[PDB]
Amino acid sequence: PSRLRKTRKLRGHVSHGHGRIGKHRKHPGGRGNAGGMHHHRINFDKYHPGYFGKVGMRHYHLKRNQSFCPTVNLDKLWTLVSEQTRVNAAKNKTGAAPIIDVVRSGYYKVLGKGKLPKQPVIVKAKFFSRRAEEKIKGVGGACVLVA
Amino acid sequence: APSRNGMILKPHFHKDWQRRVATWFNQPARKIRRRKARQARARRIAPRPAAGPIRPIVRCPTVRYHTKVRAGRGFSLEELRVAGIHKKVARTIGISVDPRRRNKSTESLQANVQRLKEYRSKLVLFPRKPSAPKKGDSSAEELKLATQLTGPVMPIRNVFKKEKARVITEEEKNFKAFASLRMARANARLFGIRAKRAKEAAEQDVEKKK
RNA sequence: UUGGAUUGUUCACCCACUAAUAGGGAACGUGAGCUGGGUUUAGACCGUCGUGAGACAGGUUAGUUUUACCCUACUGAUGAU
RNA sequence: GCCUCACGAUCCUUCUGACCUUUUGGGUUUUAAGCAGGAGGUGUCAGAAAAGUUACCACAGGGAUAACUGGCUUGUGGCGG
RNA sequence: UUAGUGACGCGCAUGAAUGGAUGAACGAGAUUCCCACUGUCCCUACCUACUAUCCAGCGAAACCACAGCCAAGGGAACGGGCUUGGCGGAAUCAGCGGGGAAAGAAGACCCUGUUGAGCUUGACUCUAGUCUGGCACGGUGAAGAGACGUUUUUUCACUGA
RNA sequence: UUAAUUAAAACAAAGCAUCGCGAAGGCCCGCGGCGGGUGUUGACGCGAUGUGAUUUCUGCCCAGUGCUCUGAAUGUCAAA
RNA sequence: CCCAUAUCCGCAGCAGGUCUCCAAGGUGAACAGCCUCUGGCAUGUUGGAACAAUGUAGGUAAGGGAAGUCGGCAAGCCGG
RNA sequence: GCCGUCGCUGGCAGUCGGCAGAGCGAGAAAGAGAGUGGCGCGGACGCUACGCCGCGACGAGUAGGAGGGCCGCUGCGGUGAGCCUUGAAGCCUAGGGCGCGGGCCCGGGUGGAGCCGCCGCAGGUGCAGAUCUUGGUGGUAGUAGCAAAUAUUCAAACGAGAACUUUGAAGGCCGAAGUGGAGAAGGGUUCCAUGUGAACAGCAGUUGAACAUGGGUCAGUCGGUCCUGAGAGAUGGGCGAG
RNA sequence: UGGAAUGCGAGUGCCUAGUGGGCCACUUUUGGUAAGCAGAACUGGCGCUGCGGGAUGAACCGAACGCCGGGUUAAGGCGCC
RNA sequence: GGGCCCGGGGGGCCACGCGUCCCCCGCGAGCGCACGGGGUCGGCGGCGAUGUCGGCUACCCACCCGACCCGUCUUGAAACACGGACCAAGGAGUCUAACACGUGCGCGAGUCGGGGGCUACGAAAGCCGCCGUGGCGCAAUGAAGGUGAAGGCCGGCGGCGCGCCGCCGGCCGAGGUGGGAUCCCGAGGCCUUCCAGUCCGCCGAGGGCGCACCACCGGCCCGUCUCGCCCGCCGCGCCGG
RNA sequence: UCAGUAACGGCGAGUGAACAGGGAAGAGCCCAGCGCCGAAUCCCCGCCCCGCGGCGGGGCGCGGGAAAUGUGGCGUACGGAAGACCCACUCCCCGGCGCCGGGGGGCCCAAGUCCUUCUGAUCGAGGCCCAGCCCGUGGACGGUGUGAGGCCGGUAGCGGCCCCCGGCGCGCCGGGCCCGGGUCUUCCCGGAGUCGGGUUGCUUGGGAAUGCAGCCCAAAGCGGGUGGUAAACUCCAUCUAAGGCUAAAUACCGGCACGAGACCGAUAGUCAACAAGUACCGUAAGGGAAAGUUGAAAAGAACUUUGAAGAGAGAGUUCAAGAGGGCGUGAAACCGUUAAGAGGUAAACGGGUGGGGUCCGCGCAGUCCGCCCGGAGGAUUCAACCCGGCGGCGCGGUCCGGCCGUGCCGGCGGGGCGGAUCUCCCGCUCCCGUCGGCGGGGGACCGCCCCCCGGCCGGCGACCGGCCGCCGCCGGGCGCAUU
Ligand SMILES: [Mg+2]
Ligand SMILES: [Mg+2]
Ligand SMILES: [Mg+2]
Ligand SMILES: [Mg+2]
Ligand SMILES: [Mg+2]
Ligand SMILES: [Mg+2]
Ligand SMILES: [Mg+2]
Ligand SMILES: [Mg+2]
Ligand SMILES: [Mg+2]
Ligand SMILES: [Mg+2]
Ligand SMILES: [Mg+2]
Ligand SMILES: [Mg+2]
Ligand SMILES: [Mg+2]
Ligand SMILES: [Mg+2]
Ligand SMILES: [Mg+2]
Ligand SMILES: [Mg+2]
Ligand SMILES: [Mg+2]
Ligand SMILES: [Mg+2]
Ligand SMILES: [Mg+2]
Ligand SMILES: [Mg+2]
Ligand SMILES: [Mg+2]
Ligand SMILES: [Mg+2]
Ligand SMILES: [Mg+2]
Ligand SMILES: [Mg+2]
Ligand SMILES: [Mg+2]
Ligand SMILES: [Mg+2]
Ligand SMILES: [Mg+2]
Ligand SMILES: [Mg+2]
Ligand SMILES: [Mg+2]
Ligand SMILES: [Mg+2]
Ligand SMILES: [Mg+2]
Ligand SMILES: [Mg+2]
Ligand SMILES: [Mg+2]
Ligand SMILES: [Mg+2]
Ligand SMILES: [Mg+2]
Ligand SMILES: [Mg+2]
Ligand SMILES: [Mg+2]
Ligand SMILES: [Mg+2]
Ligand SMILES: [Mg+2]
Ligand SMILES: [Mg+2]
Ligand SMILES: [Mg+2]
Ligand SMILES: [Mg+2]
Ligand SMILES: [Mg+2]
Ligand SMILES: [Mg+2]
Ligand SMILES: [Mg+2]
Ligand SMILES: [Mg+2]
Ligand SMILES: [Mg+2]
Ligand SMILES: [Mg+2]
Ligand SMILES: [Mg+2]
Ligand SMILES: [Mg+2]
Ligand SMILES: [Mg+2]
Ligand SMILES: [Mg+2]
Ligand SMILES: [Mg+2]
Ligand SMILES: [Mg+2]
Ligand SMILES: [Mg+2]
Ligand SMILES: [Mg+2]
Ligand SMILES: [Mg+2]
Ligand SMILES: [Mg+2]
Ligand SMILES: [Mg+2]
Ligand SMILES: [Mg+2]
Ligand SMILES: [Mg+2]
Ligand SMILES: [Mg+2]
Ligand SMILES: [Mg+2]
Ligand SMILES: [Mg+2]
Ligand SMILES: [Mg+2]
Ligand SMILES: [Mg+2]
Ligand SMILES: [Mg+2]
Ligand SMILES: [Mg+2]
Ligand SMILES: [Mg+2]
Ligand SMILES: [Mg+2]
Ligand SMILES: [Mg+2]
Ligand SMILES: [Mg+2]
Ligand SMILES: [Mg+2]
Ligand SMILES: [Mg+2]
Ligand SMILES: [Mg+2]
Ligand SMILES: [Mg+2]
Ligand SMILES: [Mg+2]
Ligand SMILES: [Mg+2]
Ligand SMILES: [Mg+2]
Ligand SMILES: [Mg+2]
Ligand SMILES: [Mg+2]
Ligand SMILES: [Mg+2]
Ligand SMILES: [Mg+2]
Ligand SMILES: [Mg+2]
Ligand SMILES: [Mg+2]
Ligand SMILES: [Mg+2]
Ligand SMILES: [Mg+2]
Ligand SMILES: [Mg+2]
Ligand SMILES: [Mg+2]
Ligand SMILES: [Mg+2]
Ligand SMILES: [Mg+2]
Ligand SMILES: [Mg+2]
Ligand SMILES: [Mg+2]
Ligand SMILES: [Mg+2]
Ligand SMILES: [Mg+2]
Ligand SMILES: [Mg+2]
Ligand SMILES: [Mg+2]
Ligand SMILES: [Mg+2]
Ligand SMILES: [Mg+2]
Ligand SMILES: [Mg+2]
Ligand SMILES: [Mg+2]
Ligand SMILES: [Mg+2]
Ligand SMILES: [Mg+2]
Ligand SMILES: [Mg+2]
Ligand SMILES: [Mg+2]
Ligand SMILES: [Mg+2]
Ligand SMILES: [Mg+2]
Repeated sequence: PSRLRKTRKLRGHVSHGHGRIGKHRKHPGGRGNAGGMHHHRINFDKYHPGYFGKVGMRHYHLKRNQSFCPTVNLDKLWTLVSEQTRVNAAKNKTGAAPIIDVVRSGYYKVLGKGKLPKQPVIVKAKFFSRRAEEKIKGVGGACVLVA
Repeated sequence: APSRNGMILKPHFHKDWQRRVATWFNQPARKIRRRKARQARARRIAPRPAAGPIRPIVRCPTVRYHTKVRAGRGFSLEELRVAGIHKKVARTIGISVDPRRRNKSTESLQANVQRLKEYRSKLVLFPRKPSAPKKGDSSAEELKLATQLTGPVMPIRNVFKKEKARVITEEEKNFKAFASLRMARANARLFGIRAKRAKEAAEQDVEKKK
């Protein structure tokens, strides 16, 4: 609201907070990003390294659906199934492992950050990282590849 | 002028954007107008379903969405042919037809054929002349109970096949998913070049032979 | 502490008279005091310069000079204590 | 090179390098684009691509800045020990 | 006699249709001198008309921070105001042009502006027009020279575009 | 002749001298065409310049910059 | 009907501008200037009283005669 | 002495009452500890804790920043069993006051119909300037001025009123290239009669081209009308996105 | 025996306006005849700042400022103003 | 002079019980005055209804001291710098978008229905949950193809020859160093007739767990470089690790 | 939403889509061609019946023309046609006629002008028995001499009545159609100076060229186009260009008719609240204002008198002209007059006093309060006890009854929600009547919650009743006076 802003406090103060010497003039320095390679060079180099120039290949007609690959780490793996799924498997004696289907939860690749609980599991997924596969195998699990 | 740290911004306000501002103050009015036309349309076509013709099941394209099924545009002529519904008769009884759509696989085809057979089983058909029933018209006892259906006809849902826990076999334990994945990429990558090298070697060896 | 010829001239020089023909300031006194000869708009000529448009502390000719009734000062004129 | 100088961004082009990556539905091959390192140059040398004239002139300003007076100074000029 | 005229000419920098030299007549063109004439002047005076003037009626405007006596001082280096002195007496009339660095117009001069415009060219980038070659409209027939019955080209004709 | 600061020595002028053109042409207009002006014209004409009555004369220079003329003899030279 | 020092255009009853026809006597070369008749007007958007300066517009000046001034500007001389 | 700011990131929930017992500021850690053996019916204020209280130091300010306004303006949600024809807003006031101030309260007058406090919300929200915009008013000032083109005077009339109107008489001027008599263009009723004397006619007016009320333009022969002029301009055609 | 004196609570992070014409003096100091000239170092000023004194004065001397009473002073003064 | 002004043979002491052992030789009462944690009088007098009393400020006037006209640019303005004759009313940092940081609220590894739909004020509000599509966040890195976030100990075997590498089974397990608010223990200690010994509290040398945060050292992930020896197989590879 | 992204760009400044996904809406079709049907087709004129303000339906003409240089029917890429065999068929439309159930217009529908009272007039204030004037499905708003649910218009109402238009239904007459599905057999099948290519210019995010256009070249038929880096070879995928129609969801500062607003309030808001695109300016294109308010009601000031009149003095209307026709209020600047004060350093100004005014204290013998002493009086007379009511508290050391634990335990408890925890019934479907899969359902189990019952502890200070006790207060008695 306008009643809480500086203008109400700047009534009677001539310059309105812009100074008597420099004044508030229209566009000193240029408009927008003018001067980036010129009188504004220090700001751009100091705060925006890399801004000027070109790097890497072009790709025409990029379709971001083709590279769709949501990832999940192993430390969040057991959140995809219910809590009773884990405890029932942990306490059961037959040794049956539950199937966790990451694609059903909306993930494609499984990544290795984290530590799994000491509990066998069967993991279905399109992709696995190397370390994810070993951590899943270290607890007695198995990796299953889906398409 | 830039001032200390910040983001570099490029607002697209270098045209006469104020000459083409679209406000939305008529939004409540549109919602009432569209609602008032859904109701007036539902009354007009009653007891036919207000949602409209039944739509088939289709799988969304691309790898981001091919795990989902949704309502298509219309049943394919192959799906209607397998279900024994004439394509010109299909629309007259609330079935949507899409002559463009193809059937590449049988499962999707049979999924929509069962859909059409289930819908045909729920169809209550009023005789063209009320006093003179005909061969396929529903019996009077089930015409009394006919009531307009709200919401999409036989809504389409994504149902997941629950797999129960099973003992892991030594063969699954020994499978190497990452090594398999990396070698599969490499074989696809080098398949063409490997055959070209193989073909030259055959020619290279043959020339010495003969 | 002057009258004059030449010069827009300041300056200069000469003629002549004279006691003498001293030197200066006052916003280089003084343009709502004048004049406008010179300089310093627009026209035009010559020379030198410039391919040119044009330029020249180089010549030449023609080229609008506004207002006071206010305050003060000053000059006079009524008057006031 | 005894030391303190002897030199040049982005974009673009050109060369060198890899059993390199990509060249878009797949494969081969030309081509093209990438990645790393040199060079082609900006001497106004942190790097626009650039001739005049205006007295026919214009606008925004400037006493930050020249053309009078005034002010400080007095080399020069003048005058005096 | 820094003027004029006539001569002189190593002419800063004269000169031949960027025309040179001349010359009658002509000129509201520039300049010098002479006669005549005169208030241009010595050196001013008087007279006439209309004003100004005073009155009755009627009646603006420019301009204005507040204002309105000076000397010096210091001060944004020339004060109406300030400091120190000189001093100061209502309300007004006719004149006057010293001052108000008076009014008039955001200085035309000069500079600056990454503000212009008219004009020029050996500036930069273009462009109408124009010259030139190719392709199409675009054909018929004889010869010559080529190339492997076809095909390119030169000349000469034809007519139907 | 610069209406409203310049009436002039400036402009014009007759005279003089160059230059282009014989019509599918010269010079010019026009976005456009079987368009238009000169032209109801035809070289004693039309178009483009310079000088500026008469008198007398108008010298030398084609290196420069222009303009112009010759070209398969012939370097460079686009598309096709 | 006005047709222009008041009917038009210049902001106005503005000394500006705005196309025509008729055209007496005298003097005189004369449609010059000066006076008059026919016709017209009331002094130009006011009057009264004074007769200072300074003006604007007219004049006249002894003796000299451009000594004035940038310059004979202005006035004057001449005049049929 | 008083005001505010800052600091002590100071103190106060202990108003623990007759179900009582009043203290914890004092140089120097930690209990006004608990136990086991050897008559009256009484006692101020406080504490919106966003409150209240104490102690010490400090206080210049352009540009600029920040805080607090129980400063002010308009409208919206709530609230004030708000105010008001027994008088709202507005305005005026040598009336009484409050606040450092921005401002506000009350008294008196005028006025004639609406208005305000508080908690929140919102903003086209606060003027001395901008050669600011629009409107109004000053001094100048009863001043400049009402001076181009020779000129008026006498008598009478109407009338409230006469330098200016009308009539008569004088003296003058334009002096047939006119201040005369008629037209074109332009005007558009200004023409004519009667009336008025508000406004206008830069004095006045008994007057006017002003105002008001009514009238006035008559054609075979005078023009237009017709012709063609320089020129303009359709069709056919051409061009052209149109 | 926190290992010299003295004084004082410190560290750290975000966001940030105005400014980017200065000028003056002691001392040092460049150019210049010099300049109230131009150009540097150090510190302090004026700019932004009143107040007592230097009659007057941006910068000198004293001293820095909430609204007051009493006392005393600084630099400067005490013929009269 | 110094030694509670050492020891022996008229004037002031913030000496003044005693049993002693012996160096040496824990509460008296009252009363009162005050140079005592900032002023009181338990002291008085005159005047007052028609001309007098009080009234800061305000209206007018006088006097003494002070005192240049504001706004503005400016090193410097009272300036002979510009705007301003006077009065009223109007009159200039806004709204949209994006971003950053700070603050407040909600929920929280999630969060957000904004588009859509359902059911006078109300164009509001309520709801959706198989409307969460989707945005942002939860993963980075590389131009890209792509890859994509701790280890150790015990036992056994194979190879090299007690140490190293590879493959097998069991146990522990998200690093450490310095600082670090707070918390924890507690050597000893917090009195009343005197001793013993308790319950609750309370203080505290020293010693511990150490938040956030900082510095430092390790580790892990992706690009790239150097060195180098192995391991896998439906593809024995210019394969993959 | 993708997305300020892929991309474009002196790769600077800047620019910048699409696909997928979720929604709004949803609708599909027709020719040429290739063929078959005796042109089976169409227009117009004349006569008869019907209708006739949307010019049409039927019948009859050796009536006219169009059209084989191609009309109509079938049929169009989803394939289509003809034939054969099986199977199935009577409603679908056109032009007339009659009968039965949203829109526009008109008229109407509750309750105070009750009693006092203020006012110029009021709609104001006060009141209207228990109970609470009356109506209320109407307390929106406007009007009326303030300020009004009830005075009037209205407002409310699945209220009423009366006209007209429409929509939806049901019958009769005269016409048209003589209509389909499947399996086999045989046949047929497509748009050219267009595509495509070169080049030029423009355009796009489209980059060895996204779209468009000019000129040149100029097609094919298992072809052609697209497949986001030029090109050759090769597989694939996907469409079928150069003919055509099509509602809806979308847009809307003009127009007609309406509703609303945290908007402005006569220098604002449109330029325009009013005889405003007016007056006025310009030759013209154009430019373009100012300007709202008496009063409740004109009751708008008769009449007398001075003056030529304008103007005045009286008089009168009105609540008020101290509202007098550009009249509500009526500011400042500026001006007149009256009163007071003052006046030779322009005026004004800060500080300090002093003098004089105007008014204020609605001043002028000077405060109020508690307790106590004394003198005069007077009483709805004090304490203490008794009856009743209410309240507070109670560790009632541990009284009864309640609700109740965002408490803990025991249950053959009677249930809802959820679960990526397990598992007898059925629908479709492959295979032989068998037997396996998808989908729809019990049931069990786990977690949480609600309700029932028993045992401990436990609150009632956001959550209480009865008795008992103590205390306080109130009403009534008695106390009758050293209180
Ligand atoms: Mg400030
Ligand atoms: Mg600021
Ligand atoms: Mg400013
Ligand atoms: Mg600046
Ligand atoms: Mg600056
Ligand atoms: Mg800005
Ligand atoms: Mg900045
Ligand atoms: Mg001078
Ligand atoms: Mg002068
Ligand atoms: Mg002059
Ligand atoms: Mg001159
Ligand atoms: Mg000149
Ligand atoms: Mg030359
Ligand atoms: Mg060497
Ligand atoms: Mg660049
Ligand atoms: Mg391909
Ligand atoms: Mg010139
Ligand atoms: Mg010049
Ligand atoms: Mg000078
Ligand atoms: Mg000397
Ligand atoms: Mg001479
Ligand atoms: Mg000579
Ligand atoms: Mg020659
Ligand atoms: Mg020459
Ligand atoms: Mg007079
Ligand atoms: Mg002055
Ligand atoms: Mg003074
Ligand atoms: Mg003067
Ligand atoms: Mg001047
Ligand atoms: Mg200027
Ligand atoms: Mg100028
Ligand atoms: Mg610059
Ligand atoms: Mg230019
Ligand atoms: Mg131009
Ligand atoms: Mg060139
Ligand atoms: Mg002229
Ligand atoms: Mg002239
Ligand atoms: Mg020539
Ligand atoms: Mg030559
Ligand atoms: Mg006269
Ligand atoms: Mg007269
Ligand atoms: Mg006249
Ligand atoms: Mg006159
Ligand atoms: Mg004489
Ligand atoms: Mg004589
Ligand atoms: Mg002379
Ligand atoms: Mg002389
Ligand atoms: Mg003369
Ligand atoms: Mg301060
Ligand atoms: Mg007053
Ligand atoms: Mg009223
Ligand atoms: Mg507003
Ligand atoms: Mg204002
Ligand atoms: Mg103002
Ligand atoms: Mg006068
Ligand atoms: Mg005439
Ligand atoms: Mg006449
Ligand atoms: Mg008059
Ligand atoms: Mg007349
Ligand atoms: Mg034409
Ligand atoms: Mg200096
Ligand atoms: Mg400054
Ligand atoms: Mg400072
Ligand atoms: Mg100071
Ligand atoms: Mg001095
Ligand atoms: Mg003192
Ligand atoms: Mg002194
Ligand atoms: Mg003084
Ligand atoms: Mg300024
Ligand atoms: Mg300056
Ligand atoms: Mg100033
Ligand atoms: Mg000065
Ligand atoms: Mg200026
Ligand atoms: Mg001014
Ligand atoms: Mg935040
Ligand atoms: Mg609404
Ligand atoms: Mg994004
Ligand atoms: Mg664009
Ligand atoms: Mg899409
Ligand atoms: Mg939908
Ligand atoms: Mg056909
Ligand atoms: Mg199709
Ligand atoms: Mg009613
Ligand atoms: Mg009532
Ligand atoms: Mg009402
Ligand atoms: Mg009403
Ligand atoms: Mg009522
Ligand atoms: Mg009613
Ligand atoms: Mg109704
Ligand atoms: Mg087609
Ligand atoms: Mg273009
Ligand atoms: Mg473009
Ligand atoms: Mg490709
Ligand atoms: Mg269409
Ligand atoms: Mg108005
Ligand atoms: Mg308006
Ligand atoms: Mg107004
Ligand atoms: Mg207003
Ligand atoms: Mg107006
Ligand atoms: Mg008004
Ligand atoms: Mg009144
Ligand atoms: Mg009134
Ligand atoms: Mg009224
Ligand atoms: Mg009014
Ligand atoms: Mg009034
Ligand atoms: Mg007065
Ligand atoms: Mg007086």
